[PDB]
Amino acid sequence: TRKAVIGYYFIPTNQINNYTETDTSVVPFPVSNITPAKAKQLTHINFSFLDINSNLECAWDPATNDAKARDVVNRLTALKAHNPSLRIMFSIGGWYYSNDLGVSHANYVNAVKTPASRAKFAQSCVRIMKDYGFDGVDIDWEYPQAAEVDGFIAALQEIRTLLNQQTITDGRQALPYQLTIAGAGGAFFLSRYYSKLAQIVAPLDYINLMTYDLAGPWEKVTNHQAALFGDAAGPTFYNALREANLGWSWEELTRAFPSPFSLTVDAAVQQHLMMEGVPSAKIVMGVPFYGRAFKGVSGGNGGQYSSHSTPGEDPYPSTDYWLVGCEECVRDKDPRIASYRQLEQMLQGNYGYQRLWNDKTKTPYLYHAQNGLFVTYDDAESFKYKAKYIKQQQLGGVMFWHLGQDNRNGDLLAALDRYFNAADYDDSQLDMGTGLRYTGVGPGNLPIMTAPAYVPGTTYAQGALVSYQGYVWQTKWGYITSAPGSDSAWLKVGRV
Amino acid sequence: RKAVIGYYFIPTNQINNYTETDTSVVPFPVSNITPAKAKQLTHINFSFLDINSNLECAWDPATNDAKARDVVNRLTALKAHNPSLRIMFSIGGWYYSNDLGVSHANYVNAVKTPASRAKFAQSCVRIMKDYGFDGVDIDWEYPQAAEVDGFIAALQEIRTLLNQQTITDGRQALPYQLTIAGAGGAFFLSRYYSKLAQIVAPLDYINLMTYDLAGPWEKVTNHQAALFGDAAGPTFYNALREANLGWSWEELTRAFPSPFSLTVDAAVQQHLMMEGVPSAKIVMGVPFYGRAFKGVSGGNGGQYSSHSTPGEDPYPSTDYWLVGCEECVRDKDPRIASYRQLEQMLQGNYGYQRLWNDKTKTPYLYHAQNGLFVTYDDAESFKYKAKYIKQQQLGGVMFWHLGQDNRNGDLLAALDRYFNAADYDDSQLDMGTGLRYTGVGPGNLPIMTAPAYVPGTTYAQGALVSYQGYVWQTKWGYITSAPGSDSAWLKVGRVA
Repeated sequence: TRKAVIGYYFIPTNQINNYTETDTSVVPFPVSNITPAKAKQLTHINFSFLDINSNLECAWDPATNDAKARDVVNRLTALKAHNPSLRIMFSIGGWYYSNDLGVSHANYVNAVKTPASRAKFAQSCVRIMKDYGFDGVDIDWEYPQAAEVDGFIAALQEIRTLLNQQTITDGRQALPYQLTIAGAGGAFFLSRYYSKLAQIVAPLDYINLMTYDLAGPWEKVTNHQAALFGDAAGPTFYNALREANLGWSWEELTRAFPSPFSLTVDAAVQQHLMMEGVPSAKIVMGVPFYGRAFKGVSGGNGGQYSSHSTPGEDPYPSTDYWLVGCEECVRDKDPRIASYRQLEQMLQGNYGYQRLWNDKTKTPYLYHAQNGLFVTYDDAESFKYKAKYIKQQQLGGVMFWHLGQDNRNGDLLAALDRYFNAADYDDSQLDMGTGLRYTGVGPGNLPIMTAPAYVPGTTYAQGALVSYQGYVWQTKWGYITSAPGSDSAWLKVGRV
Repeated sequence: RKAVIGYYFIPTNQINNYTETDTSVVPFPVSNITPAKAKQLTHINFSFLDINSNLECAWDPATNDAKARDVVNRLTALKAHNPSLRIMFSIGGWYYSNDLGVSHANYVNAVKTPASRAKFAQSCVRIMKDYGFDGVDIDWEYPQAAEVDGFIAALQEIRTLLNQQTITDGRQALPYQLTIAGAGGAFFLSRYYSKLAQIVAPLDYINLMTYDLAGPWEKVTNHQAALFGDAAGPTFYNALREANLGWSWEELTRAFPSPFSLTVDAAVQQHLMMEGVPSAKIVMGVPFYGRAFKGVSGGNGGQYSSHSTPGEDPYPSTDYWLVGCEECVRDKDPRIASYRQLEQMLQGNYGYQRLWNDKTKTPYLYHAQNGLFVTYDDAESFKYKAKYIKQQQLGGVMFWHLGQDNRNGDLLAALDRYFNAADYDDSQLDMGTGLRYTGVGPGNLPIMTAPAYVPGTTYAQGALVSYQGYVWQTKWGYITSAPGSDSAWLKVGRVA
């Protein structure tokens, strides 16, 4: 019942190998920066990232110094002394390793191919968990394609079976080992496995939606990267879910998936809740602790919805770290991404940025009038609306990328914990606004309705409603003599 | 040679009191089919037989068997004048087999199991041999999804038996044939559309009931058998988009434009869009009768007007209001009139005007004083339907029914002339600018040319590539998957 607050702790292999808690030049965010107060505000820390090797087993990256790796992980599990309920999970995958064109992509595909490969892979996940002292497994494959989905599902079920046996063997009933995955937060990648969402979520404790990065340099016009609700003035997109292999009829597809639609956090959450068998309590909303920056924008609407000239490649070519005042962008060699920590310092600098607010999307943005820069990010104010949304929709909690990007005081994490748990915070009157809501209707969110029982032998007119086998149905055309479900002439429109 | 299939319908009461010298008892005896007419037909479908509660093909129980044999003998005697003429028998029809029909349960149960199908199939061959028929036609209107696999298995079973009987009887020169009557409009066609290739495989022909596309059941008057669409007329919901095909939204939308014009061309093109349906097995049905409407406004010759015609089956006494229609009084229904009777009404001074619609290529009658509209076909509309049959390479024509032609047999003569006369030339007939059905599906994908797909490439929106036999187009951008592996690709053409 306590909402989950899942923070990623991302540490590159080079920083593990040279770990140190006293030189921010080498390790910007050491474990010691996670104080007892922050440890009590978290429910899960996702250590990232591990990978799947050529032997099709969960494994640390080959360049990892195992003695150092163990030392970092032990410092994380030590945090449990301050919060007995905290779980240190490990994440496998991430964009770099697992995307279609990623370095280890083939290992993900092959690991879940056969009954034999799956068993071996599942056992290796439990082995790494026990050997290093982790509390559970998170898999971040971005993302399995339609043909790989059945194998993925079978592999999750196998891991669930082994974790459940391990929880009993280890006497962990009070804090069972858990299994989660990161899921797409936008329709284009979600369409890959959408038709099997219920089977994917069944063995999980949570599915952590990556409801951010919804706007990037790969887009034609600038936009908010995590708009909660839509702005009619902003761009709209093709609803890729209408093309998923669902087997539904044209009317069913059209009412579930309006197109074009606004690519927002609310749309991703509602698309998951439209599927039958997907409980709201397992859905976790992801939020970013960073902003994305664009250059070459136009004046007019504060940099919003403007064409721009930002390079979209990985990586980026030394050309000016044009992000004014972002020192962090210089050591990371990319001015397109900045941590909230860096953003805060840029705002209260004398750099020339202005903080503006979009009251439909309920998100802030920075505009640099002089240099034509646009930055979309989230802060403690946008989090009020997202936390209220989580509570109203009865979602499982929130997840964020990533811990090292919060400011020194841990203000972003403290805000989320306050909105869910503080006795002196009350959002009963917070105005959620008039932004556009996703209005598709699917099997999972049909309205409850009342209708007279279907009577065999009866001829029905167009638009007639009847109740049959737990649902209310409506005729799509006239003179119908067939029963609901036996004919393509009936459309399921309600339940009960 | 194109098929010319005429139905000869004779009700049980006429068989029982059969006579060739009293039109008050039998309006159209077999003697009306002269050697000239017999040479113009390739098949006569005697109708109708039924399926009894023992799940065997049988004559209506009220039938006097001796009289039934005598009528069938008079029909088979015609083979004297035309050695290639086949006398088929038809099982079913609307009265016996519609969902609410008296014998519907027998059709459904006869196809349920291997045993009931073997018994039923055997009974069809037995009746065929015992009475001297040349083949079997089944007119079940219409099996519903669940029944379709059983119906397909029953057709395969009958086909094996006929093929064997052909050998047995040394009929290799005029083999026994199997046909069915199929729906000529999308509403009923949607019941079995997805399995159309399987249904047609065992048949010599599928005879489409491309008439009765307009009637008192509709709120606006319209042509019952328009060849092409008139943009000024009504449009309808395309029910095929609701068939259980399993196609994506884009595929359904491209194949099934909606609303669309309910025409003969639409029904034919809808069949040709499915893979595995050869044009040579498709037979176009035409009516030898007209449908009348009363209470029509005056705007456009009574076309596309509201009306006050009752749609119930048994009509209610009230004025046989179709002026000059004597047949209507005897048949107690003023809503349908044989061509023979329409011709007489046009020759009398009753006030009808014969008008022509150059988009639909069909005639219609309008009565200004009484506000009457009649939609029918004649020798002129048949020129366009015959040319369409030749252009589209269909198997031939079918018509309902022989007894409605005029005494000289002008409609049948016209059809024979358009397909076979050496002195008829339709090379210059203008097919008009009426609306053509333009859906694209699996069976009519165009040959297209495109660069081969290259793995490792990221494709932009709208890109075209050839891969595994087809040309595919991306539906959104940044595609890293291979065609056919996720939902981002749309099949748009075939590779040569």
